[PDB]
Amino acid sequence: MKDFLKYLSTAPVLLTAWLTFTAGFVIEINRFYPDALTFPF
Amino acid sequence: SIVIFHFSWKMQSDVWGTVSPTGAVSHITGGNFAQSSITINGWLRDFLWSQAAQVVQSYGSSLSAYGLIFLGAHF
Amino acid sequence: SHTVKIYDTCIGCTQCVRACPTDVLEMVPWDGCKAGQIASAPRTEDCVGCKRCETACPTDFLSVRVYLGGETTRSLGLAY
Amino acid sequence: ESTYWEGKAPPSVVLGPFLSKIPSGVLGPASLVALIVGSYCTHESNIFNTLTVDTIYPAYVLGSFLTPISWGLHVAAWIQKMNKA
Amino acid sequence: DIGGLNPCKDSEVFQKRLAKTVKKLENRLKKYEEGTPPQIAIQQQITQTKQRFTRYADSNLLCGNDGLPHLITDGRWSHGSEFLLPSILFLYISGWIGWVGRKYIRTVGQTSNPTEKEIIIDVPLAISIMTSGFLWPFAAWQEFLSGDLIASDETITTSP
Amino acid sequence: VYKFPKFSKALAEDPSTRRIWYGIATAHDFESHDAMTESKLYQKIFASHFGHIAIIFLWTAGNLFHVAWQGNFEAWILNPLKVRPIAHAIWDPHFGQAAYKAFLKTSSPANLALSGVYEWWYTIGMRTNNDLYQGSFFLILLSSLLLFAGWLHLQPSFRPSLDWFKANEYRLNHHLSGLFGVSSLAWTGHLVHVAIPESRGIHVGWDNFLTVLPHPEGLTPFFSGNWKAYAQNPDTASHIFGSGEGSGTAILTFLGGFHPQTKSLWLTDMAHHHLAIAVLFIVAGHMYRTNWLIGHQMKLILEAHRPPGGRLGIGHIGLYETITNSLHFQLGLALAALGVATSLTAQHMYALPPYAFLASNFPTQAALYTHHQYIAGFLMVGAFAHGAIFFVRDYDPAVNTRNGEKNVLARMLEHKEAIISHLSWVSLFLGFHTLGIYVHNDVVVAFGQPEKQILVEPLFAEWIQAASGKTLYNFDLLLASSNSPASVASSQLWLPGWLSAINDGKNSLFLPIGPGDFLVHHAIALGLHTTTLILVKGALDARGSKLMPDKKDFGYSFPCDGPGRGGTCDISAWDAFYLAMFWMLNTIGWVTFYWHWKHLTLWQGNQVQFNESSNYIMGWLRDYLWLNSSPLINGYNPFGMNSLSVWAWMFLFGHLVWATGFMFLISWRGYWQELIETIVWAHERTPLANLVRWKDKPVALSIVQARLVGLAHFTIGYVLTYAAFVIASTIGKLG
Amino acid sequence: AMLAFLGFIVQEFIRLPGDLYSEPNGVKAFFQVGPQPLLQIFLFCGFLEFNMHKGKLTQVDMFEDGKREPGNFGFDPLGFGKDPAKRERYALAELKNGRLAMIAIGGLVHHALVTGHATF
Amino acid sequence: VIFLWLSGMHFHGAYFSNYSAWLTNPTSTKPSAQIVWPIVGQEVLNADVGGNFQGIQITSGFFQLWRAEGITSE
Ligand code: CLA
Ligand code: CLA
Ligand code: CLA
Ligand SMILES: CC(/C=C/C=C(C)/C=C/[C@@]12O[C@]1(C)C[C@@H](O)CC2(C)C)=C\C=C\C=C(C)\C=C\C=C(C)\C=C\[C@@]12O[C@]1(C)C[C@@H](O)CC2(C)C
Ligand SMILES: CC1=C(/C=C/C(C)=C/C=C/C(C)=C/C=C/C=C(C)/C=C/C=C(C)/C=C/C2=C(C)CCCC2(C)C)C(C)(C)CCC1
Ligand SMILES: CC1=C(C/C=C(\C)CCC[C@H](C)CCC[C@H](C)CCCC(C)C)C(=O)c2ccccc2C1=O
Repeated sequence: MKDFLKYLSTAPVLLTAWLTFTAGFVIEINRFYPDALTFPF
Repeated sequence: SIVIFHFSWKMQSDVWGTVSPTGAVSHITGGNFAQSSITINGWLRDFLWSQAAQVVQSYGSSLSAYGLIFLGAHF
Repeated sequence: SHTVKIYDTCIGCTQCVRACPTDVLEMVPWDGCKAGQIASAPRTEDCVGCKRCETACPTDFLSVRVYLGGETTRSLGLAY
Repeated sequence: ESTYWEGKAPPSVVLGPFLSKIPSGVLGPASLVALIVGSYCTHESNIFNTLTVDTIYPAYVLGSFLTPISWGLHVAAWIQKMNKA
Repeated sequence: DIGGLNPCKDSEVFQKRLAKTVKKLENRLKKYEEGTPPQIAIQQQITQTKQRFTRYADSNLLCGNDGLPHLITDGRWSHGSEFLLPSILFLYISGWIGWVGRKYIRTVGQTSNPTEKEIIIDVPLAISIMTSGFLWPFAAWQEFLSGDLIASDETITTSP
Repeated sequence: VYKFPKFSKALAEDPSTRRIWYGIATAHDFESHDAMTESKLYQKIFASHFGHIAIIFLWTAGNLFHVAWQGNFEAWILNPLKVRPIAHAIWDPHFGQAAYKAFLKTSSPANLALSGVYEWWYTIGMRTNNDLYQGSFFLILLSSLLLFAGWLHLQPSFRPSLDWFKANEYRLNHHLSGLFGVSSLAWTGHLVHVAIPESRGIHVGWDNFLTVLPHPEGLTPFFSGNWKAYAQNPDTASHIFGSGEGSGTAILTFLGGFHPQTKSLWLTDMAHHHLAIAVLFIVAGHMYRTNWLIGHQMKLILEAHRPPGGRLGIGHIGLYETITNSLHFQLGLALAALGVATSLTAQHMYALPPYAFLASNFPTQAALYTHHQYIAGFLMVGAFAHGAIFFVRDYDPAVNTRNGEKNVLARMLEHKEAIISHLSWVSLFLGFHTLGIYVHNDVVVAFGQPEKQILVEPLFAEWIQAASGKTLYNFDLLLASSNSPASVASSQLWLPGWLSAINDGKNSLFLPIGPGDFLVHHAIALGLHTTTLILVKGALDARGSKLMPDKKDFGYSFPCDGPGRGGTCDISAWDAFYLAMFWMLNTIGWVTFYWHWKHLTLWQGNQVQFNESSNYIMGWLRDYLWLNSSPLINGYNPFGMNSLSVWAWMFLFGHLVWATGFMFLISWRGYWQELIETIVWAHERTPLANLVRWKDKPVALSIVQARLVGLAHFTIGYVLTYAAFVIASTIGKLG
Repeated sequence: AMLAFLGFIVQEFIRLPGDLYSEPNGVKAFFQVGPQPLLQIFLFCGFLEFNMHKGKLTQVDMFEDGKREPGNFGFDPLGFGKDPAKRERYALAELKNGRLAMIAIGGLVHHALVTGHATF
Repeated sequence: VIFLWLSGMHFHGAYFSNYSAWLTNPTSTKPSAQIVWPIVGQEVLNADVGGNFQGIQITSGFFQLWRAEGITSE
C-alpha cells in the first residue's frame, strides 16, 4: 500500500475525489436549505 | 444526419399515426413528406421548424431536460 | 523560389542537411564552431518550403531560416 | 525651438512668442481675474437667472469663454514663474 | 421603490404566480392514488414551492412587473444580502483557492523534481497548505509588503 | 501566364493558378508592388480616392434616378403612413405568373425600398419626381468632375509631391474649416431656404430662391444682432408636414423632442444644429499654422506633451514623424473614428429619428440599424488590422525612442503582456459570468420555477435615463426633478420638448430597460472585449513573440512558421484579424438581435414578452428566432408564394454560403492538393479531352487564401441570412 | 471541549439574568442568544488566537522556526507547574481530560439534539 | 464493462421502473426505468409515464425485450 497511495495521489484521482466531495457538499447544502436566492442573513 | 432525418420525417408523415375504427389512416404530420420534402425550404420549415416546436416549448414540463440538452448541444 | 539563410549560431550538427527532402542544404567548412562546419544553401531553386530543415535545428531560435517567396513548379512540389 | 522638456517646467517657448514674454506677476493675477469674471458671467447667464431666448447677453457668453481661457492663462503663469520670468 | 420596483410581499403578480404553480401541482396530484409515493413527492413539491414563495416575499426582495425577484446590486447595504454578502463569501473562498494553489506551486517549485509533484500531488504538503488558506487576506497583505508577492525583471519578454 | 500581375514580377512567373488568385488580392497593396516609390504611392492613392468618390456619387445618382423613374415617391408624399416606398422595378425572365403577380406594385413588379431614402429626401424638401431627376443629373455631373480630377492629378505637371501630401497643418485647417464647417454652413443654407418652407407648403426651387425670403425679416436680424427674431413663432403642435396649416416663420429654434406629427426632429432644430456646428468647425479650422505666421506646429505640440513626473516615458516626441510617414497609422485612426461615428449614427437614428415618418417605417428602421452596426464592426476590425500592419511594416523603434527611454507608443510594446493578460481576464470574467447567469436562468425556468431566476436591475443605466428626465424609475435625480439646477437652467429652452419625448411609451428615445437589457449589455461587453483582445494581441504581437521572435521579417500576412516548435498555425497578425472577424460578426449579431427583438416587442406591443423571456437563452431561441421566422420561411410553400419569397430564398442562400465557408475553414490544404493531382491525371489521361490543356497548372488554394475565402463565405452568408430574417420577420409580423 | 462541557453544566444550572439568557438547553441557547453575542465571542477568540500565537497561525507558518513547544502558551499565573516533577503528570492529566472532554462534548451536544430538553 | 452496464440496466428495471405496470398495460403505459432525485427542482423530470409511476421515459426498448424474453416479474 505504498504505491497504491501514491497512485491515489495522482492528479486525476485527486481531482475526481475533490470534485466529487465539492459537488457533494454543494448538493447537500442545496438539499437542506433549498431555493436560496439571497444570503440567509 | 440526413439518413436519420429522412427516416424520422418519412415515418412520421407516411407510416406512423392512428387508425380510425372505420379504417381511415391519419398520420403524425399528415403526409407532408411527399410534397414538401423535395425542397430545402421544405426541410427547413415543415420538418426542422415544425417538429422543433416541442423542444422549444418543453420548458416547465417533464421534457425540459430535452430543451436544456438542445441548448447545451448547440453551445 | 524561397529564400534560405544560415546564421552564425550554427553548431554544425548536420540535422538540417539530413532532413532536407530536396537536397538544398549542405555542410561546408567553417571556423566559427567546435564542429568546424556550417550549413549552406546553394540549391535554393529546389527549396520547397516544407521547413523540415528548421524543425531539426537545435539552436535556440534557429540557425537556418526559410523565407517563403515567389513560387515555381519546383517550389510548389508539382509533379504535373 | 525644442519644445521637448524633461526638467521641472517646460521652456517658455511652449507658450508662443506672445506669452513667452509676459511676466508671471502679470499672467497670474490676470488668470485669477479671468477665472472670476468667467465664473460670474456663467452664473449670471445661467444658474442664478434661468436662460431664455430674450436673454443671451454676448458679454456673459463671451465672458464665460474666459473660464476655459483662464485655465490656459494660469498654466502659462506657472510655466513663466518656474522659468524665472 | 428603487428603480420603480415594488416589494414582492405586495406584488399581486407574485401571488398569481404562486397560485398558478400550486394549482398546476395540485392538478398533477389529482391523477395519482392515495398515499402513494408519487402523491407524497407532489405534496413535497407543493410544500417547497409555498415555502420558497413565502421566504422570497419576506426577504426585502423587489419584484418587477413580471412578479419575479429583481436584484439590487448598485452597492446599497439595504439589499446587501443579494450581491454584497455573496460577493464577500466568494471572494474569501476564491482567494483561499488561489492562495493555496500559489503556495503549493511555490513550495514544490524549490524541490528536485518540481514537475513530478504537479501530476502526483504531495498530499501531506497539499493538506498542510490547503488548511492554511483561511488567512489568505492576511498572508497576501504580509507578502506584498515584503516584496515576495511580485516578480520584477526575471520575467521573460518577447522580442519587441 | 504573364503580364496579368503587372505590379508583381514574382507572381507573374508563377506557373499555377495561384498567380491569378494572388493578382486579385494584391492589386491594392500598392506598397508591395514592383518598382515602387513613395511619390507614386501617394499619387495613385489620390487618384483612387477620386475614383472612389466618383463611384459613391454615381451610386447615389442611381438611387435617385431609380426612385424618380420606377418608384412611387409622389404618391408616397400624399400618404406616407400607408403607401409603401418602392426602390426600383423588377425585370427577371425567370419569374412565373405567380411571382409577377406577388411582386406586382402599381404598373410593374418592384422592390420595396428599405433604405429610408424616401423619408430622407422628403425631409430635406423633395416633392416631385423631377426634383429627384435633377439630383441624379447633378450627381452624375459631380462624378464626372471627380473622374476628371483623378485623371488630371496623374498628369506630369499636376502630380502632387510628398511635401504636399504630408503637409499636415494645411490639410487639417482646410478639412476642418472648409469641409466640415463650410459644408455645414451650406447645409444650413439649404435646410433653411428650401427645406423649412417646403415643410410649410411653400415651394423654394431653383427658380424662386433669389426672391423668396427664408425669414420675413430677411437677414436684417442677423446683421443687427437681433438673432432671437429667427426663433420667434416656431411651428405649432398642430403643424401638418409639407403644408402651411399650423406652420410658423422661425428658422433656428430650440424645441427638443420630436415633431408631433412626423415623430421626428424639428427641421428648425437641425438647421440651428448645423449652423452651430458650422461656426464651431470654421473656428476650429484656424488652429494650425500656415503661410501667415500664426497657428500651431503639431510637432511642437506633440513633443512638448511629456508629463513632468514621468509616467508616459518621453511623451509624444516621435509620434509626428511616425504618423506622417505611415499611411497605415492614419488609415487605422480614420477607420476607428469612422467606426465609432457609424455606431453613433446607428444608436441615434433610432432613438432620435431625424426624418419625417421614418419612425413608423419599422422594416427600414431595422434595416438601417443593422446595416450601420455591421458597417461599424467592419470599420473597427479594419482599424485594428491596419494598426497591426503599421506595427509590422511602418513602425520604427528608433524614431519612437530617445536615449533608451521609449515614447508613448513604444511603451505599448513593453507592457503588451500586461495589456493582453488583462484583456484576457476581462473577457474570461464577462464570459464566465454572463454565461453562468444565462444558463442558471435557463435551468431554473426549465424546471418550472422562474421565481429563482437571477435578474439584476440595470440601476446604473436607469440612473442615466433618470438623469436625462425619464420619470419611470422614481429616481428624482437631475432632470426627473423640477428643482435641480439642471432643470431650472433649461426650463425655458428645450426641456418641455425633451421631457415630452423622453417620457413617452411610443418612442424609442431611451427605451425602458430591465434585467434582460442588463444581461444582453454584459454579453455585448464580453463580445467587444474579446474582439478587442484578439485584435490588440495581433497588433502588439505582430512584430514578434516567444514562438516567433522574428515575425516582423515575415510580413503582416504569411501562412505559418511550420510544424516545428510545437506547431505554428495561424501565427501571423493577419490570422488575428481573421479570427477576430468571427468575434466581430458574433458581437454585431448579439447587438442586432437585441435591438431587433426589443423593437419587435415594442412595435407589436408585447414588451412583456421580451422583459420575461430575454433573461434566458431558450427565451431568445423560442420567442425571437423560432417565433418570428414563421413569416419568412412561408415566403413560398407547396401551396403558393408571397412577396417575401425572395427573402426566404436569400435565407437559404445565406445558410448555404455559411456552410461553404465551413468547408473552407475546417478542411485545410494538402487534402485538396492531392485530389487536384488526381483530377489532373484524369484529365491528362483521357481521350477527346487531351486536346484541351490548361495554361496555368491547377493547384489548391493557398493557406491564407483558403482562410480568406472561408471568412468571406462565412461573412456573406451571415449578412445575407440575417438581413433576410430581419426584413422578412418585420414585414410579415407588423403587416 | 473542557471549557464547553463546563459551560453546558453551568448554563443548565446557573444562567444569566435576562430574557435572552434563559434556555437551559445549550443547543437551543445557541439560537435564542442571537448572532450578536456569538459573533463577539468569535471575534474575541480570533483576537486571542492572533495574540497568543504572535501572528504565525497556520500549519505551514507555525513551527517553521521551531522554538515552540506544542501547546506551550506560557499561561501560568497561579504558578502551578513550577516543580518539574509534577509537570509531566499535569501534562498527561491535561491531555487525558481533554480527550475525555472531546468525547463528552460530542455526547452532550448529541443528547440535546436527540432529546431536546437538557443534560441534567 | 459491457456486463456491468447490462447489470445496471437490469437493476434499474428491477428497482426503479414500472415494468410490472407496463406488462399489464403495454399500449397505455410509457416505459420508464430511471427516477430522478428531488434536488434543485429537477424532480419535474419525473414524468407521468403511467402506472402510478414517476420517472424518465425510456426509449431503449428494454421493456419490450424483457417481455419477449418472458420476464414477467421484477
Ligand atoms: C490554482 C492556482 C492559480 C492561481 C493563483 C491563478 C491566478 C491567476 N490566473 Mg490562472 N489558471 C490556473 C490556476 C491558477 N490561476 C489553471 C489551473 C489554469 C488552467 C485552466 C489557469 C488559466 C488561466 C487563464 C487562461 C487566465 C488565468 C488568469 C489568472 C490571473 C487572473 C485571475 C483569473 O482570471 O483566474 C483564472 C482562473 C481560471 C481560468 C480557473 C482556474 C482553474 C482552477 C480553479 C484553478 C486550479 C486549482 C488547483 C488545482 C488547486 C491545486 C492546489 C492544491 C494542490 C494545493 C491570476 C494571476 C488570467 C490572466 O492572465 O489575468 C491576469 C487568464 O487570462 N489563468
Ligand atoms: C476647403 C478645402 C478643401 C476641401 C473641401 C477638401 C475636401 C476633400 N479632400 Mg482635401 N485637401 C485640401 C483642402 C480641401 N479638401 C488641402 C489644402 C490639401 C493639401 C494640404 C488637401 C489634401 C487632400 C488629400 C491628400 C486628400 C484629400 C481628400 C479630400 C476628400 C475627402 C473624401 C471625402 O469626400 O470626404 C467627405 C467628407 C465629408 C463631407 C464630411 C465627413 C463627415 C464626418 C464623417 C462626420 C463627423 C461628425 C462628428 C465629428 C462625428 C463624431 C461625433 C462627435 C460627438 C465626436 C474631400 C472631398 C482625399 C480624397 O478623397 O481625395 C480625392 C485625399 O486623399 N485632400
Ligand atoms: C477605407 C478603408 C480601407 C482601405 C483604404 C484599405 C486598404 C488596404 N487594405 Mg484593408 N481593411 C479595411 C478597410 C480598408 N482597407 C477593413 C474595414 C478591413 C476589415 C475587414 C480591412 C482588412 C484588411 C486586411 C486583413 C488586409 C488589408 C489590406 C489592405 C491593403 C491592400 C488591400 C488589398 O489587397 O485588397 C485586396 C482586395 C480583395 C481581396 C477583394 C476582397 C473583396 C471581398 C471578399 C468582398 C467581395 C465579395 C462581395 C461582397 C460579393 C457579394 C456576394 C453576393 C453573393 C452577395 C490596402 C492598403 C491587406 C494588406 O496587405 O495590407 C497591407 C491585408 O492583408 N485590409
Ligand atoms: C464534538 C462533536 C460535535 C459537536 C457539535 C457541536 C459543538 C455543534 C454545534 C451546533 O449544533 C449546534 C449546537 C447548533 C447547530 O445548528 C450549529 C452547530 C454549531 C453545528 C462530536 C464528537 C463526536 C465524537 C465521536 C463520534 C467520538 C467517537 C469516538 C470513538 C468511536 C472512539 C473509539 C475508541 O475509544 C474507544 C471506544 C476505545 C479506544 O481505546 C479506541 C478508540 C477507537 C479510540
Ligand atoms: C492598433 C493600433 C492602432 C489602432 C487603435 C485603435 C483602433 C483604437 C481604437 C480606439 C477607440 C475606438 C477608442 C474609443 C474611444 C472612445 C472614447 C475615448 C469615448 C469618450 C467619451 C466620452 C469622454 C464621453 C463623455 C461624456 C459622457 C459619458 C456623457 C455625455 C457627455 C460627455 C461627452 C461628457 C493605431 C492605428 C492607432 C496605431 C497602431 C496601434
Ligand atoms: C474546396 C477546397 C479547395 C479546392 C477548391 C478550389 C481548388 C477552387 C476551385 C475553383 C473555383 C470553383 C473557381 C473556379 C472558377 C472558374 C474556373 C473560372 C476561372 C476564374 C479565374 C480566372 C479567376 C482548396 O484548394 C483548399 C485549399 C486550402 C484549404 C481548403 C481548401 C478547400 O476547402
